[PDB]
Amino acid sequence: ETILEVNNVPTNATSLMERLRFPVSAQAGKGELCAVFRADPGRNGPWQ
Amino acid sequence: DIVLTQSPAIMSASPGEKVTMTCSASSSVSYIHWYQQKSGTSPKRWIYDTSRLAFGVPGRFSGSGSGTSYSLTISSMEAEDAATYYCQQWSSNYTFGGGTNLEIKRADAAPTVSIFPPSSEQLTSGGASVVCFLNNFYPKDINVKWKIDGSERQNGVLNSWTDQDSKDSTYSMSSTLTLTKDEYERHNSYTCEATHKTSTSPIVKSFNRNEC
Amino acid sequence: HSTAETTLDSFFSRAGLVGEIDLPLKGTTNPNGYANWDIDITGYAQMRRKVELFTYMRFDAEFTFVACTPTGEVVPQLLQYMFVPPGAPKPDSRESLAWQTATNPSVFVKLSDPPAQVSVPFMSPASAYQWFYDGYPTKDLEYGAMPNNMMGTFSVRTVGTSKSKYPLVVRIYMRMKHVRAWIPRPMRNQNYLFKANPNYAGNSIKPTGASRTAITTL
Amino acid sequence: EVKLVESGGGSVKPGGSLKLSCAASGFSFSTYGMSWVRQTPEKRLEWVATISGGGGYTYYPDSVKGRFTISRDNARNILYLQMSSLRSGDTAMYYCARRVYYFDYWGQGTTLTVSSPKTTPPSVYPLAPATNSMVTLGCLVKGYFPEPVTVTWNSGSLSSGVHTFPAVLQSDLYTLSSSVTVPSSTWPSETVTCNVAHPASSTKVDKKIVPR
Repeated sequence: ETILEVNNVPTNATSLMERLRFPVSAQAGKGELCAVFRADPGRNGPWQ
Repeated sequence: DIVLTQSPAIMSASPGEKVTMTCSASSSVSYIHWYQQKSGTSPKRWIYDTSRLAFGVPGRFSGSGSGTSYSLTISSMEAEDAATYYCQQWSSNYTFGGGTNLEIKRADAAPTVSIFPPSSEQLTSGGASVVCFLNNFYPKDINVKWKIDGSERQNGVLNSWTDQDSKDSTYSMSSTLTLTKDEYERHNSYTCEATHKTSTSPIVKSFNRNEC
Repeated sequence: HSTAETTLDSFFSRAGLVGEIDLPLKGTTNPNGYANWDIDITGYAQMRRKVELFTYMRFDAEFTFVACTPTGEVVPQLLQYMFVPPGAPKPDSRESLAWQTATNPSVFVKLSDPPAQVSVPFMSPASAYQWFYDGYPTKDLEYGAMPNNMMGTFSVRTVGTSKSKYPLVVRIYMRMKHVRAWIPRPMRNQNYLFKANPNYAGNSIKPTGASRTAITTL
Repeated sequence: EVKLVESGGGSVKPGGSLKLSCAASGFSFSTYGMSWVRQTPEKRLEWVATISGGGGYTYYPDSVKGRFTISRDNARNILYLQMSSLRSGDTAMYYCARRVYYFDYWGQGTTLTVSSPKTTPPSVYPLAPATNSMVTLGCLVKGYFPEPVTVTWNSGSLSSGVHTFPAVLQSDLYTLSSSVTVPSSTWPSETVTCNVAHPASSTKVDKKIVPR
């Protein structure tokens, strides 16, 4: 098990640790899409 | 307190040739992004993370740079690209660049000059404005002088420039000399002469006050 | 259904290029018609990161020598390849007596003769080559220096008392065999700066992989 | 489509307060951070505030931290920007942007003019000439505030040969010019008329260009 950087969006050097975790909050209403990604181990994105 | 300087401010391509705009930073920067802004419309997205292109952008646009000097390159240039391009930094205080006016180059055009005596409506109000229209010329740089009864004047001269025409790609200009009624009827001959890189001698339009 | 390809040996086989000697006639480069190459397995770019996946390793190397003139031509010239084990003195000149020290294996071959090829054992006095050493040898410049990882030097030169008549180029390939590895570790995600330490660029710290706009867009 | 459409603004006297809002459409609003950016008269771009995806954190620049406050209500997909103790340096055109960092889409902006003068209807003066086959007429519309004004020629029929020259500020009133080109077959055989509409005051004036 390795940490999957699903939240692979911030690039700002000091926010790189943020890629490791995405969040959930009260502000999000029922039904809202929290997050999404593909099952592509070898291709770019999260799996890298 | 991180400033971005863009060079040059104004540019003109043939078109069909390349275009290299530069964004230089005062301190080392991680990545740079680029926007586009045509007239009347807001900024559009163009390049991000220095070298990645937004969905729409043609493949003829490019992006590179490292450290403190980054650049947006276009090869080749086409009449549809003419806009202002801003860079932006995301490290500390989110700063924008000054932009680069990209413009279409064309064959030189001498202006079509038009002079207008003041209106017999403004004069009944204690004012007199003499107006000169230089229409459809290229390139944009121009000098125009007003010569009242053989002198020259610079006080109260208002000069306005159009953006480049979407058809023939020329610019137009208006020059207004705002005087008083008494100062107007103080002289006889008003004259605007427009000097340009097209003709050798000025283009002179004249009228004498004592005729209408 | 088979997983033979995902084994260590499978992963590290293949003879890669790890060295290239230039022996020009007129030149700034190796002016004495000879050269000394301390064995560096990082010579194959791709290598460093692959091995640095493990903390300890062990293996044998098969060396194959490819020599020709710059245009890849073959000529009637004889060559001496000398292997100086670690602890043995490398030749300082084209006439150093090291070239004749029996305890330095040497192999001779004509450019015409097919590639030279020999196997070299697990040298290290330690139980395993270790890519990482968190200490110093009994702020310092000796940090991360596990010397007992030296494989030795390869000294090459044209045979004969006089300079060779031709400009020569030797290429050294190395196949790793009989590999064993221990303690796996995080795959280098930052660019390498030095051959010695793991130091990286503290400004240019890039995210392991491709980024995207939102965590809701694909 | 992703749509950012903002509302509010106009003329405000210095010291007054105002609130701007921007309405979202066609994307899940809560999952994004949202910022405002302002553009000084078509040149300089300046970041003014961001808000986190939910309540979370707000971030401001050092020109505004203290007077502006950015907010969102994630039930109607709408940003808010209240600006208190507004100064003369706050006059500009404010865009709401979505932050994916990089700004993907920009709204079309609202315009803010912080200023102490009155609202003034413009004066329109005809520009006829006191000799060839093309006629260039004009209409000088002087001394109004604020911007903008609109110059239409015979109700749009002449749009193909019209140059509109940007308004120039002096006397803390704006002054622009507008020219139109017409074949000598049409004038003065047929009425030419420029139409000046100034919505700020709801003033609309018509000038028939009569031959001098």
